[PDB]
Amino acid sequence: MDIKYKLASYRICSPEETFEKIQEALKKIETVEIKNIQHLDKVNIPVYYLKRRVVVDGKEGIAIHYGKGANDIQAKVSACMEAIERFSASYDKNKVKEKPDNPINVEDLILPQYADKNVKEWVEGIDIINNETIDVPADAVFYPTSGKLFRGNTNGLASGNNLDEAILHATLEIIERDAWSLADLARKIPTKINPEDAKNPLIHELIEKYEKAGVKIILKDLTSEFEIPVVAAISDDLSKNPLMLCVGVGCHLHPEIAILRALTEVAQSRASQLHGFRRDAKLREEFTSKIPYERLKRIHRKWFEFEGEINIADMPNNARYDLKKDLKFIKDKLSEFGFDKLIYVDLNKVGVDAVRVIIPKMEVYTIDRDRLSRRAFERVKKLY
Amino acid sequence: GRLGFYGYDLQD
Ligand SMILES: Nc1ncnc2c1ncn2[C@@H]1O[C@H](COP(=O)(O)OP(=O)(O)OP(=O)(O)O)[C@@H](O)[C@H]1O
Ligand SMILES: [Mg+2]
Ligand SMILES: [Mg+2]
Repeated sequence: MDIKYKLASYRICSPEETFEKIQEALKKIETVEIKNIQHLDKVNIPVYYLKRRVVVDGKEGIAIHYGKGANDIQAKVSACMEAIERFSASYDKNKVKEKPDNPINVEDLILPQYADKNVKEWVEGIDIINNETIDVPADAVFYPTSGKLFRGNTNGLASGNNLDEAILHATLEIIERDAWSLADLARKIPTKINPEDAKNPLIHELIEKYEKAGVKIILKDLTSEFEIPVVAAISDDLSKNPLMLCVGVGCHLHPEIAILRALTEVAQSRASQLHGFRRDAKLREEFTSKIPYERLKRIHRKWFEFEGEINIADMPNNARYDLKKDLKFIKDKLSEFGFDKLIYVDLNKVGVDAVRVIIPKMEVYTIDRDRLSRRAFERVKKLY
Repeated sequence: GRLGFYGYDLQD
C-alpha cells in the first residue's frame, strides 16, 4: 500500500510535502501569486488560484489555475499542480516524430466531421494494457495545439507525486469525462446518492457547510460500466442566483473520494464563477445572468429530478490504496469492455511528473460537442 | 446556457 494519505487526497505523500517539493518548479513556471478565494462564496470551502506569467505570441499575459480541497493546503496544492500539469503540456518539438513507426488508428480517437486526418506530427507513448510502444498524434498529446486533427483540450492531462500517481489521475479523468458525456446525452439521470452512510468524516463536514449556507446539493450517480464511481454534485442556491447553478464531477475507485471530489469541485466552480477572471466566467456573468432562473432549472431538469436513491454502501469500491494494483484493476475493466488500449506519454518538463493519458474510444462529448461516436447511444441506453 | 463547471480548457 503506497497510498499513505487515504482520507482526502489518495496520494503517496502529504500535500505539505508536495508543496515543499514543487517550489523550484513553481519559479520555473513563472508563478506570480497564489491566493485563497473562499471569501467570494458563502460555503466556507477552500478554493485557491495560481496566476502564472504567459506570452501569447506577442503580448505578455496571465494564465490562471484554480484549486479545490477539503482543507487549505489541499486546495493550494491542487492549484499549483494543475498549473504545473498545464505548463508541462505545451508543444515540445523534441518529442515530435514525422514518420510514425507504429501509428494508432486515428478514427478510434473519435474525430470531428471537420478533422484533418493527414497527421504530420506524432508522439511516442506506452500502451500499458498491451505493454508496447505506440505512436499517437501530437494534437492528442500537447496543449495548446494547432488544432488540425481536433480542437486542443486538457482531458487526460495530470501531474502527480510520481509517474503512476499522475497516470492513475489522468485515467480517472478520462473515465470521468466519458461518463459525463453519457450523462449529457441521456434524457434522464435517474439515480440520486444519499450520503448519510458516509464513513468519511469530511463528506459530512462538506454537506453541512452547504446546508448552513442555504445551498441545496443533489448527488447523481454517473458511474459507467467499469464500476469506477463517477458522481455529479449539483448546487441549487436558495437565493435563486442563476450563476450559482453549478456542477462538480468527481471520479475515483473509492466512491467516497469521488463524492469528496464532486463536493469540492462544486465550490471550485462557484468560486471561479464569482472570481470572474476566466473568459468563460466573464461571458457566463454577462449572458447567463439574464437567463431566468426557472428557465435554467427547466433546461437542466434531469440533473435535479430523480427516480430513485442509493446509499454509498450500494456503490462499487475497488480501491486498494496501492497505485500499481489500482491501475491493474482499471486495465482489466477497460479490456473487459473493449477499451483495449491505455496509452500514456511522459510530459515531465520542470522536474515534476506529468502525463497525457489517451484511452481511444472514450467519449469527450461533454467537452467538445463536435466529437461523439456511434457507440455512445447504445451505452446511454444500457446505463440510463 | 450551461451549468457552471470547472476542470478543462478547449480551444475554439
Ligand atoms: N496532493 C496532490 N499531489 C500531487 N498532485 C496533485 C495533488 N492534488 C492535486 N494534484 C494534481 O493537480 C491537478 C488538479 O487536481 P485536482 O485535485 O484539482 O483534480 P482534477 O484533475 O481537477 O479532477 P477532475 O478530473 O475531476 O477535474 C491534477 O493534475 C492532479 O493530479
Ligand atoms: Mg471534474
Ligand atoms: Mg484535471
